[PDB]
Amino acid sequence: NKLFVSKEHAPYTDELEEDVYLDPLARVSKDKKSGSLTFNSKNIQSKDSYINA
Amino acid sequence: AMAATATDKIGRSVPAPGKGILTTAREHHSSVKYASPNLNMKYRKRQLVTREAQIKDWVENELEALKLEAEEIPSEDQNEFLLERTREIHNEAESQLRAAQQQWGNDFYKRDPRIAPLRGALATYGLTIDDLGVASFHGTSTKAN
Amino acid sequence: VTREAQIKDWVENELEALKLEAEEIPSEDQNEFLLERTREIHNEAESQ
Amino acid sequence: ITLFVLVSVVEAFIASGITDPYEMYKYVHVSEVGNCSGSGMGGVSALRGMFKDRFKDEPVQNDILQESFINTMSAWVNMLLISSSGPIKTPVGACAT
Amino acid sequence: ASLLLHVLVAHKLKKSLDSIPMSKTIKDLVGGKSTVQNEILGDLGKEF
Repeated sequence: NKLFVSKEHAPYTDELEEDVYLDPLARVSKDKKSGSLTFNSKNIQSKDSYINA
Repeated sequence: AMAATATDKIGRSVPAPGKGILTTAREHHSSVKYASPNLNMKYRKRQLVTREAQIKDWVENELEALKLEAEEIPSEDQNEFLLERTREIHNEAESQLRAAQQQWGNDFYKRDPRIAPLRGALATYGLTIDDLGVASFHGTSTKAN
Repeated sequence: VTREAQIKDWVENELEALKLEAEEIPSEDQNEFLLERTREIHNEAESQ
Repeated sequence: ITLFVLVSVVEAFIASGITDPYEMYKYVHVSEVGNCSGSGMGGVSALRGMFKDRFKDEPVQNDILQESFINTMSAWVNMLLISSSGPIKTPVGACAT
Repeated sequence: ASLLLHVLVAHKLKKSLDSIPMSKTIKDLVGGKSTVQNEILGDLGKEF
Protein backbone atom coordinates (compact mmCIF):
# COMPACT_ATOMS: atom_id res chain seq x y z
CA ASN A 1 0.00 0.00 0.00
CA LYS A 2 2.96 2.32 -0.73
CA LEU A 3 1.69 3.43 -4.20
CA PHE A 4 0.93 7.00 -3.18
CA VAL A 5 3.80 8.43 -1.13
CA SER A 6 3.22 12.05 -0.10
CA LYS A 7 6.25 14.33 -0.64
CA GLU A 8 7.16 15.87 2.71
CA HIS A 9 9.57 18.42 1.24
CA ALA A 10 10.21 20.41 -1.94
CA PRO A 11 13.33 19.71 -4.07
CA TYR A 12 14.65 23.04 -2.75
CA THR A 13 15.35 24.19 0.79
CA ASP A 14 13.26 27.22 1.74
CA GLU A 15 16.41 29.35 1.74
CA LEU A 16 17.12 28.21 -1.86
CA GLU A 17 13.57 28.43 -3.22
CA GLU A 18 14.02 31.79 -4.97
CA ASP A 19 17.44 31.01 -6.46
CA VAL A 20 15.90 28.01 -8.20
CA TYR A 21 12.85 29.80 -9.59
CA LEU A 22 15.21 32.32 -11.20
CA ASP A 23 17.90 30.09 -12.73
CA PRO A 24 16.34 28.42 -15.84
CA LEU A 25 19.15 25.84 -15.88
CA ALA A 26 18.79 24.73 -12.27
CA ARG A 27 18.22 20.99 -12.08
CA VAL A 28 17.99 18.24 -9.48
CA SER A 29 20.77 15.78 -8.54
CA LYS A 30 20.80 12.78 -6.18
CA ASP A 31 21.91 13.88 -2.71
CA LYS A 32 24.70 11.97 -0.97
CA LYS A 33 23.24 11.79 2.57
CA SER A 34 19.54 11.37 1.74
CA GLY A 35 19.88 9.87 -1.74
CA SER A 36 16.75 11.73 -2.82
CA LEU A 37 16.47 14.35 -5.56
CA THR A 38 17.42 17.90 -4.50
CA PHE A 39 18.76 21.16 -5.94
CA ASN A 40 22.40 21.82 -5.08
CA SER A 41 24.00 25.21 -4.33
CA LYS A 42 26.71 24.31 -6.86
CA ASN A 43 24.36 23.79 -9.86
CA ILE A 44 22.28 26.92 -9.48
CA GLN A 45 23.63 29.59 -11.81
CA SER A 46 26.80 27.63 -12.67
CA LYS A 47 29.22 27.99 -15.58
CA ASP A 48 29.12 24.24 -15.98
CA SER A 49 25.34 24.18 -16.55
CA TYR A 50 25.76 26.85 -19.24
CA ILE A 51 28.47 24.85 -21.07
CA ASN A 52 26.63 21.54 -20.47
CA ALA A 53 23.27 22.82 -21.79
CA ALA B 1 2.89 41.48 -24.07
CA MET B 2 3.02 38.61 -21.59
CA ALA B 3 0.78 36.46 -19.43
CA ALA B 4 1.78 33.56 -17.21
CA THR B 5 0.46 31.17 -14.59
CA ALA B 6 2.65 29.44 -12.02
CA THR B 7 2.19 27.05 -9.11
CA ASP B 8 4.33 27.39 -5.97
CA LYS B 9 5.80 24.37 -4.12
CA ILE B 10 5.06 21.44 -1.81
CA GLY B 11 2.76 22.51 1.03
CA ARG B 12 -0.38 21.78 3.06
CA SER B 13 -2.01 25.22 3.21
CA VAL B 14 -4.19 25.67 0.12
CA PRO B 15 -5.18 29.30 0.77
CA ALA B 16 -1.51 30.32 0.99
CA PRO B 17 0.20 32.80 -1.41
CA GLY B 18 3.59 31.90 -2.86
CA LYS B 19 6.42 32.85 -5.15
CA GLY B 20 5.72 30.60 -8.10
CA ILE B 21 5.14 33.58 -10.35
CA LEU B 22 8.72 34.81 -9.64
CA THR B 23 9.77 32.38 -12.38
CA THR B 24 8.77 34.89 -15.05
CA ALA B 25 12.00 36.73 -14.22
CA ARG B 26 14.18 33.67 -14.55
CA GLU B 27 17.36 34.31 -16.51
CA HIS B 28 20.87 32.80 -16.33
CA HIS B 29 23.72 35.06 -15.28
CA SER B 30 26.53 32.47 -15.23
CA SER B 31 28.11 34.41 -18.12
CA VAL B 32 27.51 38.11 -18.75
CA LYS B 33 30.82 39.63 -19.90
CA TYR B 34 29.99 40.74 -23.44
CA ALA B 35 26.77 42.11 -24.93
CA SER B 36 24.29 39.67 -26.44
CA PRO B 37 23.74 40.67 -30.11
CA ASN B 38 20.34 38.99 -29.67
CA LEU B 39 19.04 41.81 -27.44
CA ASN B 40 20.07 44.32 -30.10
CA MET B 41 17.17 45.18 -32.40
CA LYS B 42 19.48 46.65 -35.07
CA TYR B 43 21.04 43.20 -35.29
CA ARG B 44 17.84 41.18 -35.47
CA LYS B 45 16.43 43.49 -38.17
CA ARG B 46 19.42 42.86 -40.44
CA GLN B 47 19.07 39.12 -40.00
CA LEU B 48 15.39 39.41 -40.96
CA VAL B 49 16.18 41.54 -44.00
CA THR B 50 18.56 38.86 -45.21
CA ARG B 51 15.81 36.22 -44.89
CA GLU B 52 13.46 38.63 -46.68
CA ALA B 53 15.76 38.76 -49.70
CA GLN B 54 16.44 34.99 -49.40
CA ILE B 55 12.67 34.44 -49.64
CA LYS B 56 12.40 36.87 -52.53
CA ASP B 57 14.36 34.81 -55.05
CA TRP B 58 12.89 31.63 -53.62
CA VAL B 59 9.54 32.86 -54.94
CA GLU B 60 11.19 33.96 -58.18
CA ASN B 61 12.90 30.56 -58.41
CA GLU B 62 9.63 28.73 -57.73
CA LEU B 63 7.65 30.86 -60.21
CA GLU B 64 10.29 29.99 -62.82
CA ALA B 65 9.83 26.25 -62.42
CA LEU B 66 6.06 26.76 -62.86
CA LYS B 67 6.52 28.24 -66.34
CA LEU B 68 8.52 25.14 -67.30
CA GLU B 69 5.73 22.87 -66.05
CA ALA B 70 3.01 24.70 -68.00
CA GLU B 71 5.12 25.09 -71.21
CA GLU B 72 5.28 21.34 -71.68
CA ILE B 73 2.43 19.36 -70.13
CA PRO B 74 -0.74 21.45 -69.52
CA SER B 75 -3.21 22.33 -72.28
CA GLU B 76 -4.68 25.70 -73.21
CA ASP B 77 -6.99 25.28 -70.17
CA GLN B 78 -3.92 26.61 -68.34
CA ASN B 79 -5.64 29.46 -66.47
CA GLU B 80 -6.60 27.46 -63.41
CA PHE B 81 -3.46 25.35 -63.31
CA LEU B 82 -1.71 28.73 -63.11
CA LEU B 83 -4.21 30.24 -60.64
CA GLU B 84 -4.18 27.36 -58.13
CA ARG B 85 -0.38 27.11 -58.27
CA THR B 86 0.89 30.70 -58.13
CA ARG B 87 -1.69 31.30 -55.41
CA GLU B 88 -0.12 28.48 -53.41
CA ILE B 89 3.41 29.81 -54.04
CA HIS B 90 2.50 33.23 -52.66
CA ASN B 91 0.93 31.63 -49.60
CA GLU B 92 4.12 29.69 -48.83
CA ALA B 93 6.14 32.83 -49.52
CA GLU B 94 4.15 34.89 -47.03
CA SER B 95 4.21 32.01 -44.57
CA GLN B 96 8.02 31.89 -44.70
CA LEU B 97 8.19 35.62 -44.27
CA ARG B 98 5.81 35.52 -41.31
CA ALA B 99 7.99 32.90 -39.70
CA ALA B 100 11.08 35.01 -40.19
CA GLN B 101 9.27 37.99 -38.68
CA GLN B 102 8.48 35.59 -35.87
CA GLN B 103 12.05 34.31 -35.41
CA TRP B 104 13.71 37.74 -35.21
CA GLY B 105 10.95 40.07 -34.06
CA ASN B 106 8.44 38.22 -31.92
CA ASP B 107 10.08 35.16 -30.34
CA PHE B 108 13.83 35.87 -30.49
CA TYR B 109 14.23 35.21 -26.76
CA LYS B 110 12.11 32.07 -26.47
CA ARG B 111 15.10 29.72 -26.80
CA ASP B 112 17.44 32.13 -24.88
CA PRO B 113 18.24 31.45 -21.13
CA ARG B 114 20.01 34.78 -20.72
CA ILE B 115 16.81 36.62 -21.60
CA ALA B 116 14.00 36.20 -19.07
CA PRO B 117 10.37 36.14 -20.28
CA LEU B 118 9.69 39.49 -18.56
CA ARG B 119 12.88 40.94 -20.12
CA GLY B 120 12.08 39.93 -23.67
CA ALA B 121 8.39 40.76 -23.35
CA LEU B 122 9.45 44.38 -22.98
CA ALA B 123 12.51 43.96 -25.22
CA THR B 124 10.49 43.18 -28.37
CA TYR B 125 9.30 46.84 -28.37
CA GLY B 126 12.66 48.31 -27.47
CA LEU B 127 11.66 48.50 -23.81
CA THR B 128 14.07 48.02 -20.90
CA ILE B 129 13.26 46.65 -17.45
CA ASP B 130 13.13 50.21 -16.12
CA ASP B 131 10.25 50.98 -18.50
CA LEU B 132 7.76 48.94 -16.50
CA GLY B 133 6.55 51.96 -14.56
CA VAL B 134 3.48 50.79 -12.67
CA ALA B 135 2.78 47.55 -10.81
CA SER B 136 -0.89 46.80 -10.27
CA PHE B 137 -0.76 44.73 -7.09
CA HIS B 138 -3.42 42.23 -6.13
CA GLY B 139 -3.08 43.84 -2.72
CA THR B 140 -5.87 41.99 -0.99
CA SER B 141 -5.40 43.93 2.26
CA THR B 142 -4.51 40.72 4.06
CA LYS B 143 -1.23 40.50 5.99
CA ALA B 144 -0.10 37.35 4.22
CA ASN B 145 -0.65 38.62 0.67
CA VAL C 1 16.60 20.45 -47.02
CA THR C 2 17.22 23.64 -48.95
CA ARG C 3 16.65 25.72 -45.79
CA GLU C 4 18.94 23.30 -43.94
CA ALA C 5 21.79 24.04 -46.32
CA GLN C 6 20.86 27.77 -46.35
CA ILE C 7 21.23 27.74 -42.56
CA LYS C 8 24.48 25.83 -42.79
CA ASP C 9 26.52 28.56 -44.46
CA TRP C 10 24.69 31.19 -42.43
CA VAL C 11 26.39 29.67 -39.39
CA GLU C 12 29.66 29.40 -41.30
CA ASN C 13 29.24 33.03 -42.42
CA GLU C 14 28.47 34.17 -38.87
CA LEU C 15 31.37 32.20 -37.36
CA GLU C 16 33.65 33.90 -39.90
CA ALA C 17 32.69 37.40 -38.81
CA LEU C 18 33.43 36.38 -35.19
CA LYS C 19 37.06 35.59 -36.01
CA LEU C 20 37.39 39.08 -37.50
CA GLU C 21 35.97 40.64 -34.33
CA ALA C 22 38.35 38.75 -32.01
CA GLU C 23 41.44 39.25 -34.26
CA GLU C 24 41.30 43.00 -33.81
CA ILE C 25 39.63 44.22 -30.62
CA PRO C 26 39.55 41.57 -27.83
CA SER C 27 42.56 40.78 -25.63
CA GLU C 28 44.10 37.42 -24.77
CA ASP C 29 41.18 36.95 -22.33
CA GLN C 30 39.40 35.84 -25.51
CA ASN C 31 38.12 32.49 -24.24
CA GLU C 32 34.84 33.76 -22.86
CA PHE C 33 34.22 36.31 -25.59
CA LEU C 34 34.45 33.26 -27.88
CA LEU C 35 32.41 30.98 -25.58
CA GLU C 36 29.48 33.37 -25.05
CA ARG C 37 29.34 34.24 -28.76
CA THR C 38 29.71 30.93 -30.61
CA ARG C 39 27.28 29.48 -28.07
CA GLU C 40 24.76 32.14 -29.08
CA ILE C 41 25.38 31.51 -32.80
CA HIS C 42 24.62 27.81 -32.44
CA ASN C 43 21.44 28.60 -30.52
CA GLU C 44 20.19 30.87 -33.32
CA ALA C 45 21.24 28.25 -35.85
CA GLU C 46 19.24 25.51 -34.15
CA SER C 47 16.36 27.91 -33.65
CA GLN C 48 16.23 28.66 -37.38
CA ILE D 1 -13.08 13.62 -5.85
CA THR D 2 -9.57 14.75 -4.82
CA LEU D 3 -8.94 11.13 -3.76
CA PHE D 4 -9.90 9.86 -7.21
CA VAL D 5 -7.58 12.42 -8.81
CA LEU D 6 -4.70 11.79 -6.42
CA VAL D 7 -4.80 8.02 -7.00
CA SER D 8 -4.86 8.36 -10.79
CA VAL D 9 -2.06 10.96 -10.98
CA VAL D 10 0.01 8.40 -9.09
CA GLU D 11 -1.12 5.48 -11.27
CA ALA D 12 -0.54 7.60 -14.41
CA PHE D 13 3.03 8.49 -13.48
CA ILE D 14 3.57 4.74 -12.87
CA ALA D 15 2.22 4.05 -16.37
CA SER D 16 4.83 6.40 -17.66
CA GLY D 17 7.69 4.83 -15.71
CA ILE D 18 8.18 8.02 -13.69
CA THR D 19 8.58 6.63 -10.20
CA ASP D 20 9.67 9.82 -8.44
CA PRO D 21 8.04 13.00 -9.84
CA TYR D 22 11.19 14.98 -9.02
CA GLU D 23 12.92 13.05 -11.81
CA MET D 24 11.20 15.48 -14.15
CA TYR D 25 13.42 18.10 -12.53
CA LYS D 26 16.49 16.26 -13.76
CA TYR D 27 15.36 17.10 -17.35
CA VAL D 28 13.19 20.21 -16.95
CA HIS D 29 13.00 23.46 -14.97
CA VAL D 30 10.58 23.74 -12.04
CA SER D 31 8.58 26.23 -14.13
CA GLU D 32 7.93 23.92 -17.07
CA VAL D 33 5.76 21.20 -15.53
CA GLY D 34 2.08 22.15 -15.56
CA ASN D 35 -1.37 20.99 -14.52
CA CYS D 36 -4.35 21.44 -16.87
CA SER D 37 -6.74 18.86 -15.33
CA GLY D 38 -10.31 20.09 -14.89
CA SER D 39 -13.74 19.37 -13.46
CA GLY D 40 -17.37 19.90 -14.45
CA MET D 41 -18.61 20.54 -10.89
CA GLY D 42 -16.36 18.47 -8.57
CA GLY D 43 -16.11 19.32 -4.90
CA VAL D 44 -19.85 18.49 -5.02
CA SER D 45 -19.49 16.96 -1.56
CA ALA D 46 -17.82 19.97 0.13
CA LEU D 47 -20.40 22.15 -1.62
CA ARG D 48 -23.13 20.36 0.30
CA GLY D 49 -21.39 20.73 3.64
CA MET D 50 -21.25 24.42 2.88
CA PHE D 51 -24.87 24.97 1.76
CA LYS D 52 -26.78 22.30 3.66
CA ASP D 53 -24.70 20.88 6.52
CA ARG D 54 -24.07 24.45 7.69
CA PHE D 55 -27.75 25.29 7.37
CA LYS D 56 -28.40 22.51 9.92
CA ASP D 57 -25.60 23.63 12.26
CA GLU D 58 -24.06 20.18 11.73
CA PRO D 59 -20.35 20.00 12.45
CA VAL D 60 -18.56 20.89 9.18
CA GLN D 61 -14.93 21.96 8.58
CA ASN D 62 -13.90 25.62 8.51
CA ASP D 63 -12.42 25.34 5.02
CA ILE D 64 -14.91 23.22 3.07
CA LEU D 65 -14.81 26.24 0.79
CA GLN D 66 -11.23 25.21 -0.15
CA GLU D 67 -12.30 21.72 -1.26
CA SER D 68 -15.37 22.73 -3.26
CA PHE D 69 -13.23 24.67 -5.76
CA ILE D 70 -12.70 22.97 -9.13
CA ASN D 71 -8.99 23.79 -9.05
CA THR D 72 -7.98 22.59 -5.59
CA MET D 73 -7.80 19.04 -6.91
CA SER D 74 -4.88 20.14 -9.08
CA ALA D 75 -3.57 22.08 -6.06
CA TRP D 76 -3.36 19.04 -3.72
CA VAL D 77 -1.75 17.14 -6.61
CA ASN D 78 0.96 19.77 -6.82
CA MET D 79 1.19 20.15 -3.03
CA LEU D 80 1.47 16.45 -2.23
CA LEU D 81 3.24 15.04 -5.29
CA ILE D 82 4.63 17.35 -7.94
CA SER D 83 5.96 20.60 -6.42
CA SER D 84 5.94 22.39 -9.80
CA SER D 85 5.91 26.12 -10.51
CA GLY D 86 4.66 25.45 -14.03
CA PRO D 87 1.37 26.63 -15.55
CA ILE D 88 -1.94 26.00 -13.78
CA LYS D 89 -4.86 26.52 -16.19
CA THR D 90 -8.02 24.74 -14.99
CA PRO D 91 -10.90 23.92 -17.43
CA VAL D 92 -14.63 23.82 -16.75
CA GLY D 93 -16.02 22.04 -19.78
CA ALA D 94 -19.04 20.31 -18.21
CA CYS D 95 -19.53 16.94 -19.94
CA ALA D 96 -16.42 17.59 -22.08
CA THR D 97 -13.90 19.21 -19.73
CA ALA E 1 -5.71 22.93 32.86
CA SER E 2 -4.16 19.78 31.33
CA LEU E 3 -7.54 18.01 30.82
CA LEU E 4 -9.17 21.16 29.40
CA LEU E 5 -6.34 22.12 27.02
CA HIS E 6 -6.08 18.49 25.85
CA VAL E 7 -9.78 17.90 25.15
CA LEU E 8 -9.90 21.19 23.14
CA VAL E 9 -6.78 20.56 21.00
CA ALA E 10 -7.70 16.87 20.45
CA HIS E 11 -11.17 18.04 19.33
CA LYS E 12 -10.06 20.62 16.72
CA LEU E 13 -7.77 17.88 15.31
CA LYS E 14 -10.36 15.06 15.55
CA LYS E 15 -7.98 12.47 17.08
CA SER E 16 -8.25 10.81 20.51
CA LEU E 17 -6.31 12.40 23.37
CA ASP E 18 -3.92 9.42 23.24
CA SER E 19 -2.89 10.35 19.67
CA ILE E 20 -1.89 13.69 21.14
CA PRO E 21 1.18 13.94 23.38
CA MET E 22 1.21 17.17 25.40
CA SER E 23 4.94 16.74 24.77
CA LYS E 24 4.50 18.03 21.21
CA THR E 25 3.78 21.57 20.05
CA ILE E 26 0.78 23.09 18.21
CA LYS E 27 2.96 23.56 15.11
CA ASP E 28 3.74 19.80 14.95
CA LEU E 29 0.21 18.64 15.80
CA VAL E 30 -1.12 20.58 12.79
CA GLY E 31 1.53 19.59 10.25
CA GLY E 32 1.25 22.69 8.09
CA LYS E 33 -2.46 23.58 7.84
CA SER E 34 -2.30 27.09 9.34
CA THR E 35 -6.09 27.50 9.23
CA VAL E 36 -6.17 24.89 12.02
CA GLN E 37 -3.31 26.62 13.87
CA ASN E 38 -5.36 29.85 13.70
CA GLU E 39 -8.39 27.96 15.08
CA ILE E 40 -6.65 26.27 18.01
CA LEU E 41 -5.10 29.67 18.82
CA GLY E 42 -8.35 31.67 18.82
CA ASP E 43 -10.28 28.93 20.63
CA LEU E 44 -7.85 29.00 23.59
CA GLY E 45 -8.39 32.76 23.77
CA LYS E 46 -12.15 32.44 24.41
CA GLU E 47 -11.30 29.71 26.92
CA PHE E 48 -8.50 30.90 29.23
